Amino acid sequence: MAEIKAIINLRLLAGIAKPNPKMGQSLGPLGINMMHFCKDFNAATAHIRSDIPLRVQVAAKVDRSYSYIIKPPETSWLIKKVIMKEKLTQYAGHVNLDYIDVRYVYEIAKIKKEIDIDFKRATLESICNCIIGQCNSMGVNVSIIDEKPKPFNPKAKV
Amino acid sequence: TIVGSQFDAQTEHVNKLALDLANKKYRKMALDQAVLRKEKVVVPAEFRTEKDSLISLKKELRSPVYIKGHTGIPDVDLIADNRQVFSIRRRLQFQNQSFYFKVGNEEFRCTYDHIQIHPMEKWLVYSKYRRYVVGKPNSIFLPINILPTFQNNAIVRGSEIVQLLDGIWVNSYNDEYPHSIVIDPENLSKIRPLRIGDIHNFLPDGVEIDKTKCLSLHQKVIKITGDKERKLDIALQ
Amino acid sequence: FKGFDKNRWATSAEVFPEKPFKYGYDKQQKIKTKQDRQWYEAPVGAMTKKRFQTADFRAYQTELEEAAQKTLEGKDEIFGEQGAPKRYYDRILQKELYFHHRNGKHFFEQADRKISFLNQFTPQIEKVPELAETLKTILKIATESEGSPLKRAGIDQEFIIEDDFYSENEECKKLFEEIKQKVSNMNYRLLPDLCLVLSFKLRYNKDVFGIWEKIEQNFMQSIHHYPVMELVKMRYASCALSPKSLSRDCLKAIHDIVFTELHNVPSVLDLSHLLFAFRHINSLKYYNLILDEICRRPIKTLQEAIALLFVFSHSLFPNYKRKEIREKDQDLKEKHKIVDHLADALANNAKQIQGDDFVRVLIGLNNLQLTTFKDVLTHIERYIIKNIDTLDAFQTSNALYGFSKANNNAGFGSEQLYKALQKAAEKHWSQFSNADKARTFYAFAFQDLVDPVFRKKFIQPWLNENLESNLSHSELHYVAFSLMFEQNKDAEIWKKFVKNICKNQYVVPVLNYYPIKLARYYMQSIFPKWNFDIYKLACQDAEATWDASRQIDSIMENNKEWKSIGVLLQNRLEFNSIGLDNFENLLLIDWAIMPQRVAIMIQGARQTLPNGKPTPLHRLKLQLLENHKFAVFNLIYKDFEAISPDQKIPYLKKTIEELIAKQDTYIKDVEEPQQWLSFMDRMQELTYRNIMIGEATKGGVIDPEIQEVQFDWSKLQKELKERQKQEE
Amino acid sequence: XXXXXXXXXMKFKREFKFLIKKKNFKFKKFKILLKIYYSIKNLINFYKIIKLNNFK
Repeated sequence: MAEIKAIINLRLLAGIAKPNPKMGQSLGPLGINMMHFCKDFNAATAHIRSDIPLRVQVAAKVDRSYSYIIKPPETSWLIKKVIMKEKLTQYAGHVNLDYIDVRYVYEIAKIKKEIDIDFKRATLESICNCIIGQCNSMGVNVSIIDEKPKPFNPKAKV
Repeated sequence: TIVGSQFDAQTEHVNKLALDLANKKYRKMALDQAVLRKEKVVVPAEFRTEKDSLISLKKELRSPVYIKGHTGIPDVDLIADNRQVFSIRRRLQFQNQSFYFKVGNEEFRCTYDHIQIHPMEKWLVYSKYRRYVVGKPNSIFLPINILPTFQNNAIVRGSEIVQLLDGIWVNSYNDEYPHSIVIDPENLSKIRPLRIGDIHNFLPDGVEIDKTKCLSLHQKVIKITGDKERKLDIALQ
Repeated sequence: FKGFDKNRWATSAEVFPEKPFKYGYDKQQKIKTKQDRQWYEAPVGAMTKKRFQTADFRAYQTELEEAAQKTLEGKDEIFGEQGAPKRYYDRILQKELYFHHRNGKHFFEQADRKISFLNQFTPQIEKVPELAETLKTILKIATESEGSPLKRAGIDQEFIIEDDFYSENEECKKLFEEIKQKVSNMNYRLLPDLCLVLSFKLRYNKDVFGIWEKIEQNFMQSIHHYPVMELVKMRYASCALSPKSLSRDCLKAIHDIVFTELHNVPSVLDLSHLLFAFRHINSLKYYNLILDEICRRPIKTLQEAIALLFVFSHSLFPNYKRKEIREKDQDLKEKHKIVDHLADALANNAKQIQGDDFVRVLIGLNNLQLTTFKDVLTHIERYIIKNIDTLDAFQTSNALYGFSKANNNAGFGSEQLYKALQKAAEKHWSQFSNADKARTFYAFAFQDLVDPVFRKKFIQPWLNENLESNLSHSELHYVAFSLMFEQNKDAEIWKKFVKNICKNQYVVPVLNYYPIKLARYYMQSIFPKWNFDIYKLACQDAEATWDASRQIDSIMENNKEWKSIGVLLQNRLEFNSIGLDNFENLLLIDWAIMPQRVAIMIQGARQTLPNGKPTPLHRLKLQLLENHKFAVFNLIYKDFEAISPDQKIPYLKKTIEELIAKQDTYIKDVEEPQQWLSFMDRMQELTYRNIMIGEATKGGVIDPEIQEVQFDWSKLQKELKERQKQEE
Repeated sequence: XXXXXXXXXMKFKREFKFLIKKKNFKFKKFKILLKIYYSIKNLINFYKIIKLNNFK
């Protein structure tokens, strides 16, 4: 019934949601129809490119009912696109080599705010300061760059 | 935080009081590490006798006291309550502050030197002090405390100040003596560190160094490293 | 920049950079060891010399090898630009921050009158006939001696006589020992009348010679033989000054007896003596016993009521001794038990009033922070003008100082008074003290009534002589108030006002700090060239605890002009209102809106005049806001009332919407882009400091890599053509 | 290089990044915190009041 049995984080491509057996390990024992599920996902994400991986949450319930919720893509993946690298530092703080400029941070924060339910109360300084601390853990810095990057499609586990 | 973000945006300007205040304390302390506060402290007490043995006092929760004197002065040994003794520690200023003892009409200056506690039982055994007299040399401990400076260029980036000594032993010949020492290391560098004679040159006239305690004026306190990247680039290459 | 000019090597005399301030341990003291002290020089590294010489050599090549080519191919505007002080920096007692300086007034001759209605405390040497021949010989030695020793006792707190004077003058040492042989065997009745002569007339509060110790034994043996009030005389005789000369047990005895025998003290004056002596009690529980008694004994005369206000004024129970948790404003409830018990008598017969009993009411009320007692003042308005000519030098200042701050630092009077009191001041001008003179110069600027004739003859030279020095620290402020109220701008006078504060050995008190910080932003707006750094060290301690928001809980109660328009701002219409917002811990704006830097300040009966103009405060404040680009809607509370009720709400809207836009544009137009400019220059001053100098010099030539960055100069162009010229 | 109508020329390319390479390690001055943490506990109360004075 309406009581929440469990919560799961996932990662999905927008329009290529499909009953992959590598997601039935989580949603199998809960009796949820992967086919009927993925239908309602791809329906909403038709206004989004299909290459992109998003994430979603599922409040699986006691009667094996469900209520899916969509969130922006992984914040780390978005920066690997701009940074054009796939793998980041083992260490952090000691090994600082990567560089973005602010003028894209101001643009990728809007991604989080336009979609994510948690930041509806929040301002942009708030969101921008959240990733900088996430950047400290990764080997990333925020430095002015006049140039633009060129496209890259860093991996995702899906 | 304690107020919603939507209200804080209206009152973001208010937080100047936060930062304008921290200017005041941390600057005040940073310049007042050196100076003794001008405030008299007094400790009523009683004389020693051969009757009052230790364990007799220690059920009464009193304490012995011991003073070592200086040139030509006799030693003095007294009795006092424990809670006086810990309260004397509980000041900032305990390492050097001048504390008096009123037995009767008499007063005896002193300093803190140390205390012994019975470690397995953990009660106060005695409280030991050192006499102070104005016109004669007197041992004191001047701790060193280093300020931060964003005015030098090597100190700011990838370098590390190294305080090899915490304090200095000296001899003072006058009433008011400085609590501690404060240093501004801008002119220092990897090439020259600070040495004790750079301090000996800059003190009041009533102070001198206790050479019996230190090794040599060419000894050095504050040392500065090189850069880290210049190591790190060489470390990898 | 600076760092390139840095010395490659520093001597031992140059490691410690110079400072604005000496410490208190660089003082000249008795014993000294610089003479035998030797000088130490920090060694140079043996290998560094091999680096110092080479760079000296390669530099020496390029000098000649380029000069050879030439033959082939060819301020402190305070103290002037030189001379400036160095303020001693010390740790400080609380006392300096809560001390009314006693210089600049013949205090004791002035202060003994105001109590003189208390007969029992009046010291009398001849009351002690056996020792009067001795005691008076001592006082000759006091004044006749060099210096002004007795005159420095209460005045120069830095000076003591119980150790410097009495313990060294061997004539006096004989005389005090003649006493001790007598003290033990006197009657118990003569003791307290002797103690008064010691404490006040001789200033012997200590027990140096061991005199009080004998007085205690001769006192404590016969405590029960005393009446009630003859014990109270001991309390005031000892505890009224700095050392409580007696012991604890001898005072606990007095303290325990009296509050049992309150049922027998006959008179209300006998309570007056009592309360004025027992004012330094830390226990709250027994002040109530006193005031609970006074609420029982009705008063049927007029000298009695005066004898309670003047005493209850000084003898309040401070709020710091009270507990941290307590009934709300319970200090006030202690007052009005009296003031409701007095209001009849002081109001029924105030015409019956005379010059000695005249002064103590103005003081009693000003010290009590009320606004109700006007009726006595009106009966006083009529009093002075009649006797205007027959007044004393003493009764003039206290009037001019009393009416200035009558109803909670709002004055009370008429132009008939002060115009008359000029002459009364011009009579006794040579007899006033520097404190009294400044306090006149306050009251006129407080109302904008200074004659241009009157500032020239007497104030102008007096200030020229004594503003730089020979003026106590507390009297600068009544001057600091007035001049800004006079709107003066003569720089040569403001110099002395600052030079004193910088030279003065004493720190600034919080009691008197509010002008010193106003006058700061006064001069800064006019003159940006000064450096007030020394003028901040003297103000260092006060500013730490300083907060303007403390005034909020009072103004929220006693200002209806504030709330009623406040109701309109919040309930009806819509803006990001804040309320009382402290302007850099100096003012609190009545109403404001942000981030637009908007102000709605208000005139009122506090801040208007009979002419309807603003008080000279309310124009002072509205300068400083405008100086710091902080928009203003000076509201006049009368004119807002006159508006028809439906049009009162939009009328504010029509103004505020416009004042916003003037600032909304100004932020776009000037500040917002201009912060990037300072930001991007701030960013350089860091990168300048991150430099490896040896790497960056790399010879005598400096070749810095240069980063290009998009920057929109389209808005601002004065700085483009200012930088592009000097830079090339 | 020159200050054009659309450019903010600077100096020392390397050291903009170096400032931006800085990351303040939590642990290099732990002693100095304990002078400071045990003093700042009271400022939090000082902002309960201020940020809530409006609500009064």
